[PDB]
Amino acid sequence: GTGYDLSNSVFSPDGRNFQVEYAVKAVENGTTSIGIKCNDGVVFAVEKLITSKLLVPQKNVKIQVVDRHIGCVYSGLIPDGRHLVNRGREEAASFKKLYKTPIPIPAFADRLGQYVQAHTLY
Amino acid sequence: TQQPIVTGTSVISMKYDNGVIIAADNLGSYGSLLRFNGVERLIPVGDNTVVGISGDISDMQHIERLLKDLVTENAYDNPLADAEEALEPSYIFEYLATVMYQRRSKMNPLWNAIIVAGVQSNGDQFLRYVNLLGVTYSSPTLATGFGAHMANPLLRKVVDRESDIPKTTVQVAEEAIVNAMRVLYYRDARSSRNFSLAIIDKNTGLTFKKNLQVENMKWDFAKDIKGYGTQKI
Repeated sequence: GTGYDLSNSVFSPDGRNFQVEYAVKAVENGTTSIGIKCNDGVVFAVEKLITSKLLVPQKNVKIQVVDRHIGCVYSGLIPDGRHLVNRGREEAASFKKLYKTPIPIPAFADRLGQYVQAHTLY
Repeated sequence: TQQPIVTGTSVISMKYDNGVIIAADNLGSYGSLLRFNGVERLIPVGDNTVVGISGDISDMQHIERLLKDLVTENAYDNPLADAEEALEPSYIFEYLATVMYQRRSKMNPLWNAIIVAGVQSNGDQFLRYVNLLGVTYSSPTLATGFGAHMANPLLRKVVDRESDIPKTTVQVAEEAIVNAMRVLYYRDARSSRNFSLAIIDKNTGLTFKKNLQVENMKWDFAKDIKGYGTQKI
């Protein structure tokens, strides 16, 4: 039948999760942002559409830091992005508090990964 | 409710015309055993604040972690973290004060005595004390534990009231404080000869001096003293 795309955790007959795919549409509709890995670091950059002359220049920052060594940038629904960084920050604080050392990027990535994957289970 | 185990003794400080000075020896005592000697009890926060801590060391290390987090957290989504929106000494203090009082109110205190020294963004000197009871106060000079009885009287001979602040130079002040550290080494049985000193000047910034030592002590007259009354040799 149909209706497989109305509820979030449902598998369509071809094994897909339509809500996750519709989410992607929201991402593609967003501003473009990138990242470049260099020989000893990484660079992040993003496009900030100037809706009007009324936007105070340089003020509405989009890139966010996590702990003191991680940068995050995203495209799509900005509020969802912040929500994810907030979790990332708690995720990083928790890790440092227990292990003393600031959280490794691979570890941090999976923290974000498991959290997002979790939002496709219900 | 707990009981301190590894402890740090006195923390002395005072303010002068352009800033504030604060010092503390490098000892972590374990009862009467002078167990640890490389303990830094002066915690700098940014470059306008130094937090001196006495009392239970395990709790001090915990206050340390709290302070590092404050700095991290303040940076988040703050494009002015190193400018107009950086941590002021008064912010650091009010935070700690808040925690100390909440902890005593839950009958589980952070067994310490803290002195927050620093310079506010508008140049003002900041010197305030907070302890395990959550009690707080300010004075031109402030000392914890033993230094409250022996350091304060000396330091107060330099800056007796507010009006003496502008008349006190960094030299005079650092001298008073260095002498006080010697006196404490003379009469405090839980003190070390090594210590750290820090200056927070509205012009020269934060100067943190490590590995100082009490010097120029008087012990020679000890040879002339024998017996405890009638003994002659």
